[PDB]
Amino acid sequence: SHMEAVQNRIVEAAERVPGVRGVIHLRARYVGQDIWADMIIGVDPENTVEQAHEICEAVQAAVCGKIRRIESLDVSAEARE
Amino acid sequence: SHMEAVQNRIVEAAERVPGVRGVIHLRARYVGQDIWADMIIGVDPENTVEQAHEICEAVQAAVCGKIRRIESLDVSAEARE
Repeated sequence: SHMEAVQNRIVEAAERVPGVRGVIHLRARYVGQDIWADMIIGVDPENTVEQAHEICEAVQAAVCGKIRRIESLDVSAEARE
Repeated sequence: SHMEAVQNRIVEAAERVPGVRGVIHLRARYVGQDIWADMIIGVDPENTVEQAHEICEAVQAAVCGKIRRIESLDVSAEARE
């Protein structure tokens, strides 16, 4: 439920970035006191690949900016809805 | 620095509420795993007392909404600038 709290913050942070259509997948693990995480976000299927890349970079900045204990975050995208 | 992280989140959360002119004072302590906190915010001296009360209630909701481990938060206001 400690990890629940952190994963909740990650999802909420990702969801507040323009162009995110949900968090499809989030795997977060402690490496010592640090979090390493891999994330898949949904995006508009009609976004370009370049736009999807930009959204991913924005999520990475947003999430890392808000959740200081994260020391690695890999964000990919999939078409949603 | 664990407590540093939580106090940083409290200040940032308070500062993002309309009408907050800085956090003047923040005393936060662990009661078990929970945080109990007392906060003074700055507000516009020309706000009414009722407006200051509203800002305080907004800060309380914002901070408690964002920082789940807080189980008590008392917010007062003082004139700033």
